[PDB]
Amino acid sequence: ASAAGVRSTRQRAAISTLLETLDDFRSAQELHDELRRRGENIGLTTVYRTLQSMASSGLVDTLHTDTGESVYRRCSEHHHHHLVCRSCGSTIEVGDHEVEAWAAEVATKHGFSDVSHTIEIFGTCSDCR
Amino acid sequence: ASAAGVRSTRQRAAISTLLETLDDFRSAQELHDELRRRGENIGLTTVYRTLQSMASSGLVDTLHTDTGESVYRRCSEHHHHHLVCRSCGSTIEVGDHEVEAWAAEVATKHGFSDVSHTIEIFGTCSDCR
Ligand SMILES: [Zn+2]
Ligand SMILES: [Zn+2]
Ligand SMILES: [Zn+2]
Ligand SMILES: [Zn+2]
Ligand SMILES: [Zn+2]
Ligand SMILES: [Zn+2]
Repeated sequence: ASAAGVRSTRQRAAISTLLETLDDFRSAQELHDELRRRGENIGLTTVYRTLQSMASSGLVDTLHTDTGESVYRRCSEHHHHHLVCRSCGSTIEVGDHEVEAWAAEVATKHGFSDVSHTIEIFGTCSDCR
Repeated sequence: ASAAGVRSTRQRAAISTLLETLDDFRSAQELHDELRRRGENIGLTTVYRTLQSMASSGLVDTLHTDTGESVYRRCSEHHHHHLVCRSCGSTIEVGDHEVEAWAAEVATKHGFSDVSHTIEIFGTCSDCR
């Protein structure tokens, strides 16, 4: 409620804030540890759960490292597109020099000004089977 | 009205029907001529106007040949994507072997089943400036 529900949203805001400052993918462990170093007192279970909400509402992007651990980043600022899981919303960052190249030339081919494009991929994720 | 508005929709239906049977891009002239050969009595102005409505509501796709003439086809049945004019809705067919290739591998890369994708391009057309 007021001791709990206001302290809850205050935790999330602290997680959100740490992300805005990080430029690279980080595990939930690494993110918990840096919050701790920064004076926060936020349990690892709460961190993992928050990053999951973020990773499936499209605020953070995710990857699975050769370990098995999920890593996270606030959406990347440099132009890219996303792969998304239909079932849980898990968002993965995707791109390509030579796809983005195709999309540009084909517009100026037919003589179009003010070009823009949307590329989206979807599927049922590994976890979701 | 009943002599006019019912005969009007009857004309469009005859144009729509000819398209369902043609597999290749054809000018408004060529399409008028074949309607005529098929027993219809539909003026060239009405044909040109119908194909324009179709070309910008997304029923036919369009191209501009080295002459300057617009050519038209009912949407192609083989998998492709579209370029579209923001201003008039002019729909042009676009595709690529090596774009479609990228989209598939990147999904089965991260271990996704039941893959699908949407690619859309947009811009202000040559006619529209
Ligand atoms: Zn992203
Ligand atoms: Zn792009
Ligand atoms: Zn999933
Ligand atoms: Zn088409
Ligand atoms: Zn495709
Ligand atoms: Zn236009």
